[PDB]
Amino acid sequence: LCIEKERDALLEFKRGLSDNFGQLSTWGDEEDKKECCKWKGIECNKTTGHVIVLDLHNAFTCSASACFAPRLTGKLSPSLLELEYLNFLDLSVNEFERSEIPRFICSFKRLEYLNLSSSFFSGLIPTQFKNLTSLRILDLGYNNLIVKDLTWLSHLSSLELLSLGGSDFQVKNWFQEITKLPLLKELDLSLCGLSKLVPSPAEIANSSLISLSVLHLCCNEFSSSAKYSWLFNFSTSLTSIDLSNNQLDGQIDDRFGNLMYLEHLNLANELNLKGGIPSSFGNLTRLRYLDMSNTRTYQWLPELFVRLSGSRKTLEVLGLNDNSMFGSLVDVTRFSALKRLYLQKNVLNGFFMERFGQVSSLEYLDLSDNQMRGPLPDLALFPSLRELHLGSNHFNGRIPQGIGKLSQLKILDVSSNRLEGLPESMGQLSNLESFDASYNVLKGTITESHLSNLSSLVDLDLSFNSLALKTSIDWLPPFQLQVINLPSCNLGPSFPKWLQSQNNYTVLDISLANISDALPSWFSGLPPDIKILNLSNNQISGRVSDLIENAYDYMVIDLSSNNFSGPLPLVPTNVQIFYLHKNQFFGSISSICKSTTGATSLDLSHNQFSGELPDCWMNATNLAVLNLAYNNFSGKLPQSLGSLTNLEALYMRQNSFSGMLPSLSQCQSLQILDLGGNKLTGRIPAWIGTDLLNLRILSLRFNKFYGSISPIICQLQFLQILDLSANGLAGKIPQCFNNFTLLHQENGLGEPMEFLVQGFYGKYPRHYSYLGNLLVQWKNQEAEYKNPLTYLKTIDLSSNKLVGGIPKEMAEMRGLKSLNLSRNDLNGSIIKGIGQMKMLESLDLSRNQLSGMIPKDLANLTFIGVLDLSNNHLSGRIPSSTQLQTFERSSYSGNAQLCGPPLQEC
Amino acid sequence: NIEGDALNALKTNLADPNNVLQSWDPTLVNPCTWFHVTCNSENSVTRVDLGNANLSGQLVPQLGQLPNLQYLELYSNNISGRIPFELGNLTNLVSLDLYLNRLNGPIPDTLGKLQKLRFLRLNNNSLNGRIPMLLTTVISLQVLDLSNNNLTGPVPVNGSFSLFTPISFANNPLDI
Amino acid sequence: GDYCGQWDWAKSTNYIVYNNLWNKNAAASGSQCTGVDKISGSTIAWHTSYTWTGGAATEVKSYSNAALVFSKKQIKNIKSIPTKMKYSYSHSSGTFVADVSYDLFTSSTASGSNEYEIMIWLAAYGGAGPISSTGKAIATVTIGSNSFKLYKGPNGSTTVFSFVATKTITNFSADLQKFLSYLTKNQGLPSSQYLITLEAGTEPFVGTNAKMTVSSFSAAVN
Ligand SMILES: *[C@@H]1O[C@H](CO)[C@@H](O[C@@H]2O[C@H](CO)[C@@H](O[C@@H]3O[C@H](CO[C@H]4O[C@H](CO[C@H]5O[C@H](CO)[C@@H](O)[C@H](O)[C@@H]5O[C@H]5O[C@H](CO)[C@@H](O)[C@H](O)[C@@H]5O)[C@@H](O)[C@H](O[C@H]5O[C@H](CO)[C@@H](O)[C@H](O)[C@@H]5O)[C@@H]4O)[C@@H](O)[C@H](O[C@H]4O[C@H](CO)[C@@H](O)[C@H](O)[C@@H]4O)[C@@H]3O)[C@H](O)[C@H]2NC(C)=O)[C@H](O)[C@H]1NC(C)=O
Ligand SMILES: *[C@@H]1O[C@H](CO)[C@@H](O[C@@H]2O[C@H](CO)[C@@H](O[C@@H]3O[C@H](CO[C@H]4O[C@H](CO)[C@@H](O)[C@H](O)[C@@H]4O)[C@@H](O)[C@H](O[C@H]4O[C@H](CO)[C@@H](O)[C@H](O)[C@@H]4O)[C@@H]3O)[C@H](O)[C@H]2NC(C)=O)[C@H](O)[C@H]1NC(C)=O
Ligand SMILES: *[C@@H]1O[C@H](CO)[C@@H](O[C@@H]2O[C@H](CO)[C@@H](O[C@@H]3O[C@H](CO)[C@@H](O)[C@H](O)[C@@H]3O)[C@H](O)[C@H]2NC(C)=O)[C@H](O)[C@H]1NC(C)=O
Ligand SMILES: *[C@@H]1O[C@H](CO)[C@@H](O[C@@H]2O[C@H](CO)[C@@H](O[C@@H]3O[C@H](CO)[C@@H](O)[C@H](O)[C@@H]3O)[C@H](O)[C@H]2NC(C)=O)[C@H](O)[C@H]1NC(C)=O
Ligand SMILES: *[C@@H]1O[C@H](CO)[C@@H](O[C@@H]2O[C@H](CO)[C@@H](O[C@@H]3O[C@H](CO)[C@@H](O)[C@H](O)[C@@H]3O)[C@H](O)[C@H]2NC(C)=O)[C@H](O)[C@H]1NC(C)=O
Ligand SMILES: *[C@@H]1O[C@H](CO)[C@@H](O[C@@H]2O[C@H](CO)[C@@H](O[C@@H]3O[C@H](CO)[C@@H](O)[C@H](O)[C@@H]3O)[C@H](O)[C@H]2NC(C)=O)[C@H](O)[C@H]1NC(C)=O
Ligand SMILES: *[C@@H]1O[C@H](CO)[C@@H](O[C@@H]2O[C@H](CO)[C@@H](O[C@@H]3O[C@H](CO)[C@@H](O)[C@H](O)[C@@H]3O)[C@H](O)[C@H]2NC(C)=O)[C@H](O)[C@H]1NC(C)=O
Ligand SMILES: *[C@@H]1O[C@H](CO)[C@@H](O[C@@H]2O[C@H](CO)[C@@H](O)[C@H](O)[C@H]2NC(C)=O)[C@H](O)[C@H]1NC(C)=O
Ligand SMILES: *[C@@H]1O[C@H](CO)[C@@H](O[C@@H]2O[C@H](CO)[C@@H](O)[C@H](O)[C@H]2NC(C)=O)[C@H](O)[C@H]1NC(C)=O
Ligand SMILES: *[C@@H]1O[C@H](CO)[C@@H](O)[C@H](O)[C@H]1NC(C)=O
Ligand SMILES: *[C@@H]1O[C@H](CO)[C@@H](O)[C@H](O)[C@H]1NC(C)=O
Ligand SMILES: *[C@@H]1O[C@H](CO)[C@@H](O)[C@H](O)[C@H]1NC(C)=O
Ligand SMILES: *[C@@H]1O[C@H](CO)[C@@H](O)[C@H](O)[C@H]1NC(C)=O
Ligand SMILES: *[C@@H]1O[C@H](CO)[C@@H](O)[C@H](O)[C@H]1NC(C)=O
Ligand SMILES: *[C@@H]1O[C@H](CO)[C@@H](O)[C@H](O)[C@H]1NC(C)=O
Ligand SMILES: *[C@@H]1O[C@H](CO)[C@@H](O)[C@H](O)[C@H]1NC(C)=O
Ligand SMILES: *[C@@H]1O[C@H](CO)[C@@H](O)[C@H](O)[C@H]1NC(C)=O
Ligand SMILES: *[C@@H]1O[C@H](CO)[C@@H](O)[C@H](O)[C@H]1NC(C)=O
Ligand SMILES: *[C@@H]1O[C@H](CO)[C@@H](O)[C@H](O)[C@H]1NC(C)=O
Ligand SMILES: *[C@@H]1O[C@H](CO)[C@@H](O)[C@H](O)[C@H]1NC(C)=O
Ligand SMILES: *[C@@H]1O[C@H](CO)[C@@H](O)[C@H](O)[C@H]1NC(C)=O
Ligand SMILES: *[C@@H]1O[C@H](CO)[C@@H](O)[C@H](O)[C@H]1NC(C)=O
Repeated sequence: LCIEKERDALLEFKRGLSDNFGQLSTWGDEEDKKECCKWKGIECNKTTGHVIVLDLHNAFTCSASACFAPRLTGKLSPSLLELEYLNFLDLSVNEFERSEIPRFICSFKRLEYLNLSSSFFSGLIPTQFKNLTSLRILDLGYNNLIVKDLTWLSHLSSLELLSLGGSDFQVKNWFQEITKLPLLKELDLSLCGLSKLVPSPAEIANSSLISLSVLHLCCNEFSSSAKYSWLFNFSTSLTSIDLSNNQLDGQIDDRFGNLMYLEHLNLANELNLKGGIPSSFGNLTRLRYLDMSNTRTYQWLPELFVRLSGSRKTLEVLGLNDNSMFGSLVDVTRFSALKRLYLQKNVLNGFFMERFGQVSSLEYLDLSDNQMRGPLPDLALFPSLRELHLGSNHFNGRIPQGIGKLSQLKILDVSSNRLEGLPESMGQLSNLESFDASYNVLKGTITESHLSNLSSLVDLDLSFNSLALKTSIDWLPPFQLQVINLPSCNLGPSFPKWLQSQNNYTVLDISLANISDALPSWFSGLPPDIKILNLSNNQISGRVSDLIENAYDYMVIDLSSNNFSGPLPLVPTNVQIFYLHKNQFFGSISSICKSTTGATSLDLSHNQFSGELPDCWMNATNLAVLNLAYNNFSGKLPQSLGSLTNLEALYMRQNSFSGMLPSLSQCQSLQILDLGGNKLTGRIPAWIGTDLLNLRILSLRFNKFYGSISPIICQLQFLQILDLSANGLAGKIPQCFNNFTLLHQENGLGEPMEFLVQGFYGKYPRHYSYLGNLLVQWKNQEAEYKNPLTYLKTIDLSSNKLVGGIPKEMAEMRGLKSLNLSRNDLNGSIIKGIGQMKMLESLDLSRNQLSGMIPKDLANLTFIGVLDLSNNHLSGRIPSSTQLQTFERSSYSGNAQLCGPPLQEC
Repeated sequence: NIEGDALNALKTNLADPNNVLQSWDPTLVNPCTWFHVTCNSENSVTRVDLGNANLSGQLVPQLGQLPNLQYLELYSNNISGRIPFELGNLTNLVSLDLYLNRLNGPIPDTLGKLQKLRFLRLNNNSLNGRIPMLLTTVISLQVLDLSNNNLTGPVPVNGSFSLFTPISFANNPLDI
Repeated sequence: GDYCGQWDWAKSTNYIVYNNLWNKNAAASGSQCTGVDKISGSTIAWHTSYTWTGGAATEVKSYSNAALVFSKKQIKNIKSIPTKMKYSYSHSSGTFVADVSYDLFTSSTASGSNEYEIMIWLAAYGGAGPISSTGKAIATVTIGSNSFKLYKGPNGSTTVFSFVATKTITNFSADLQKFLSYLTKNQGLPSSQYLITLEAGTEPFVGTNAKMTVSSFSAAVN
């Protein structure tokens, strides 16, 4: 055993190769590693000591969106020739010096196996391979090889397995050379250019007879049955055929039926099969695997099942996903040996019934993304199911009581269905790991018996049902959940008690429950690797400054709409959503500065935070929305707010700020700037129009803003809400109001605001919609409009001492849906053209000093709902219209000269 | 939420080509911020203004579940149906103008229950029936117009109808 | 300047340069920092330095990229996507695995979950490979004097196509409409999909004192 020269040759071979991942670690010249046979990848004869097997091959281990293989880089040493009795050589996935296949391999003289497939060899196959007469298995597939002559294959007369896929195949007469191998049983010719290399019928006529069993003809642009017809000459002995990824546009050839002994058909990823299974099938009698995924069959499913009825006792896998197949799944149990049935993403609009009692051998069933209706079948007839996907269908009724007879289920996805209840025997599954039953109309209560024996549950998903979860006190859960998504579930009036034993969970979303209890003493420390916390829309009370502890993996904290009180909790260094609004927190927020944060959306509104705002906002430059509204902050706005380059929504209103306003110049992509109340003083900032160009909402109302509205504000081009009411302004209304696009469109809904939480689904981000409110003066009422960006289009400049006339350029503002220019010292006349404003539902020009008579065009409105022209020095007659005459005397009063049908008569 | 539910019931039954009903959503506590709906103090609906808005459909029986409503304007719309009897439950309606519209049926007698109505315009409609007798019992009705309609029977003149003109009742199959 | 956070970025006009350490916790004792150096019109220049060791040495640790903001347009309405990228790289010691890749993300709507992802691998070091259901290429495509092998794979509910170059391309200049049209005509990618995002950057697995410098990168959608 372990001849010294053989060991020396192996060591010299290792010397050239550069290993970085621990392979060939057993190989060495140390005394402890003297035995050759014990090395990894080396097998030796038992009588003598010569090496018989050398397999330094690897495998691809794959992750989210990348695979890695531990390749061996280096130079293939020619000392391997010293291993003169070697018969098994395998160097498959390694990438050595990407060069020619070494020629010395021609002189092993006993090789019965060679596998250089999936390496990075290039160039022509050496002509010396004619010395490999003893070779039975040859695999050179999937390299950058160029095969243009096959005159060496004639000598290799002992082959049973030849693979030359992935090559730049340019052999014109490959069929003639292949037929010379009398013992060939399979042939891999995938990814070659076999579309442009078809054998003429004379070549088939003049060829020796050989019997193949497996054909791997994929990735050849056949696109028709006239280019792969030759394989039907092997109809007597074929067992496996592979034809995936060929852009086949036509009916499946009827000669596929009458292929006796056929056991493996793969016709996935085609262009259009136009009908699917021909009637020629049902003669197969030996099928064991049929794949037709992503082929656009457009076939009736019961017809397909009847046409596969010749091989019910043998068929094992049936892949028919990503197609357009209709009908219903009726009597799947009649296929006895079936183990996989993938019917994903079809147009199946039918039922799922058994209507005959036999047991099924299915282990994986997939029916997601369909339109299936009716109740679920008796699941006790599928006792061996390991996975069950039934989402995005229209199933209804209670889940059958036989679901507890499975005992092998691992995934149960019944989300987005019209299901009605949950059975009691669900708790005896004992092997379930995931339970996704969300977005159904589920009713009842889940007691501990429903969860009594689920010892391996890791995911619980009962989101958005009418469900309740009442577990008795002194119950020890038999699981340790990792994700807990139970929104809109009645988790009891008091805080749930079964969370005491629950450690090691990554997300916890128990919002919209009915928890009206103080935060328990034991609930002090979250699991160290928690990701998403959402306790929103409850009535939980207590102190949460002792609950957030800067875990490295925080992404979402949502404690909004509760009864929490105390100081501001710590802001974790990697959190992105920090929502704390509609609570009772009080104190200063100076603790939002000491650490840099990745926060992108924080909401502190509707709280009692006081004190001056800290000058620390350069440590948080990833902000998208910032809500510090409805508090009692005070003092000047910090200059550091100008460092928020990513800012797009500033909600700072209903506070007690003061002073001038800082230079938010380099704050592009800012869409909303709301500063209602807040006692701000100074002239209107000249940089609003110069720099802010994407602004859509500008709310500076109930402040002290002296000066004039500079015409620069017209350069915004996207304003739909302008509100400067109660500000103590002056000057003339700008004549440049035409330039505001989106106020001329008759019916245009602006897109809502959307920010990005990155890293949600691993590599993929998530898009979040922030539908912020806006306090407006709508129809004589101060109201909080919910989503102003989508619908509202208002201009309000009332009670600001504006002097001059109404600009004539507002006539063509079709999309304006409100106008309030009241309580100003304006003079002139109502502009002729207001009647062109089709969708104006609120007009208010009262308490001005206007003149003239009411224009006739006002009769064309037909949508105006509130009007007020009181105390405005008009004259003449009110125009006659259905809407105008439906207004009270107060709407037209205060004019000493006006007379109309509403009031008196000429 | 009751008024919002009634307005939503009105919305679902009708079809909007120009999409002027998109802002009506049930989530809001009150329908006050809805477009074409006018508010008052304490958030009660007092005007429903829909003129040349191209709406097509039929009237809704639970439209009258709004107690504090005035000035119901739905003229010049493609609404095919029958005038509900529940409209009599309006105890504060002032103006009801439904003209240039296609509603079939009679004029309900319960409509005369309005003791504060002032405006009633049902013109260019196809209503099969006769003039209600009780409608003259309201003395606050200042103008009325039932013309170009399938009107038959007698023409009432006693009481509140003594101040009107035959022009209000013209182009009808039978007036006598 | 140079920033080190997990989710921080250096936004500029029409470009956003991320750090994107989305799988930082899968490595032991590593770090990474990116920085934008020069901006000139549509041209950008940035750099990324990192050092990752140990842990799950078979997983991507970060995707520090340079994404572009554009109007969300359907594939059939896209005329040309001219792109040029010149980069240089420098590693230090060994056990090096990384990748330089273009990502395109397309979905059914203009704002929704990704349903199709398109890799374009311009360089593969240390045995890093694209995701594949079978581990073998399904197409060979030559576009603009540059060979490519196409791989298909699943990632959750997303289908990932991958165009891997045959020779390392340190200087790339091409049109993404060629790849998109090939996918729509041959591989069955729907032509009504909305091209959500375009981005290009590095994708390390393991490295020591590693630095990649993009001397120029420009892109646009017409
Ligand atoms: C020369 O050397 C080379 C070395 O490079 C040799 O080549 C290697 O040969 C070995 C064989 O010894 C190969 O390993 C074998 O791989 C197969 C294939 O596995 C992959 O597919 C499985 C099925 O995938 C389908 O189904 C799943 C769902 O079930 C779906 O997700 C897939 O996308 C795919 O779906 C398609 O088909 C469906 C059904 O029709 C359709 O519905 C659908 O629409 C699609 O059309 C899959 O299960 C498997 O998953 C594994 O890998 C992933 C990723 O790494 C991982 O996440 C999983 O957890 C799994 O680990 C793969 O994706 C495989 O079936 C074989 O399994 C054998 O071994 C196991 C070991 O435990 C046994 O349990 C099995 O019973 C079985 O015996 C085996 O692993 C290898 O792939 C191959 N490599 C290369 C590069 O070629 C070559 O053979 C040598 N030469 C000679 C002459 O020998
Ligand atoms: C912390 O937890 C709270 C509560 O658990 C979360 O707040 C909820 O967030 C969800 C997800 O965004 C919201 O659900 C969505 O509501 C939208 C609005 O619903 C109204 O409008 C629609 C359309 O007019 C009506 O049909 C409906 O009856 C309501 O009147 C819906 O439009 C959304 O539907 C979309 O998604 C579903 C599910 O994917 C699809 O099936 C739909 O087809 C559609 O695409 C969705 O249902 C929910 O409203 C929020 N509740 C509250 C009280 O705010 C927080 O988001 C969470 N914190 C964080 C950070 O996420
Ligand atoms: C390990 O080495 C031994 C010895 O070289 C191998 O045993 C040999 O096996 C062959 C094949 O069976 C024998 O050849 C046959 O011998 C019989 C009897 O002499 C003869 O009638 C046949 O016609 C044929 O020639 C050979 O004799 C035998 N060696 C000895 C010494 O008996 C063994 O196969 C090797 N192991 C592996 C895995 O290769
Ligand atoms: C913005 O964020 C940075 C970093 O997150 C803050 O700087 C940090 O400030 C704290 C408090 O002063 C420093 O802690 C102290 O450091 C000294 C010197 O090392 C040490 O002797 C003390 O015992 C204490 O640990 C911390 O070192 C410092 N970090 C850095 C990187 O400078 C900064 O205060 C935040 N706010 C502003 C307005 O910049
Ligand atoms: C109506 O709104 C448009 C914006 O949509 C305004 O056009 C803008 O006018 C300013 C004038 O100062 C342009 O700024 C100039 O830019 C050039 C090139 O960057 C620079 O060399 C100049 O020194 C100046 O800064 C700005 O580019 C331009 N924007 C667009 C999109 O054309 C317009 O002024 C508004 N008012 C009208 C038309 O009365
Ligand atoms: C346009 O904006 C002005 C203010 O900028 C709005 O004026 C507001 O009008 C209402 C109704 O006339 C006033 O309510 C009043 O309340 C007093 C009691 O305080 C009551 O005695 C009066 O009879 C009346 O109900 C309100 O005070 C006033 N706001 C002020 C003076 O600041 C006007 O409603 C807006 N127009 C539209 C169409 O929304
Ligand atoms: C104006 O004239 C109309 C008819 O031209 C009056 O309507 C009629 O009013 C009388 C009551 O004075 C009604 O008589 C009652 O009829 C019911 C059955 O319907 C019966 O149970 C009562 O005992 C009583 O007899 C009559 O029905 C009604 N309609 C007709 C067609 O005659 C209307 O009241 C007059 N308005 C005035 C005078 O203010
Ligand atoms: C399935 O195979 C049978 C033979 O086993 C085919 O029947 C042949 O064709 C016709 C049938 O109309 C008859 O001449 C004989 O039954 C068979 N001919 C022979 C044996 O020479 C049958 O056609 C096949 N199924 C389909 C759909 O074609
Ligand atoms: C939870 O499941 C386990 C399965 O391991 C049950 O343990 C046995 O279950 C069988 C029937 O399923 C009984 O006949 C045995 O008596 C059980 N063993 C013991 C030691 O009790 C276990 O009973 C299940 N839980 C409950 C409450 O029945
Ligand atoms: C190939 O076989 C021939 C025939 O015996 C022999 O002469 C020649 O030397 C062999 N080639 C090698 C490289 O051994
Ligand atoms: C036809 O077959 C015979 C059989 O020996 C062979 O000699 C001849 O070369 C073949 N024809 C051609 C054109 O190769
Ligand atoms: C091969 O198939 C063709 C087409 O059916 C046929 O004409 C020819 O006779 C077949 N040859 C053999 C040897 O079976
Ligand atoms: C804790 O959770 C991790 C997943 O983060 C899992 O791998 C581990 O097995 C869990 N341990 C226990 C005891 O539940
Ligand atoms: C749960 O809370 C909702 C409102 O938050 C309430 O309508 C319902 O009656 C509550 N149910 C119980 C059982 O407390
Ligand atoms: C939580 O706050 C609301 C309003 O702020 C209040 O009505 C409610 O009583 C509070 N909860 C408790 C338990 O007091
Ligand atoms: C904010 O402080 C002022 C003055 O101390 C106080 O009047 C006001 O009530 C406080 N805000 C709240 C919400 O209590
Ligand atoms: C409007 O007021 C200004 C300010 O005094 C005045 O100059 C102007 O003449 C007035 N308009 C008219 C038409 O008199
Ligand atoms: C608008 O008003 C003018 C003037 O009264 C009138 O001539 C015109 O017909 C009106 N527009 C429509 C669409 O009726
Ligand atoms: C909507 O109404 C207008 C009248 O202003 C009319 O011209 C248009 O044809 C109507 N639209 C439809 C679809 O009937
Ligand atoms: C809709 O209303 C218009 C307005 O007069 C009318 O011309 C049209 O015929 C109506 N469409 C119908 C009744 O289908
Ligand atoms: C509303 O009108 C209907 C129709 O006549 C009537 O039955 C009902 O009693 C009315 N509602 C009330 C509260 O009177
Ligand atoms: C009613 O129809 C007639 C023609 O049938 C038309 O002349 C008249 O203008 C219409 N009424 C109104 C108010 O338009």
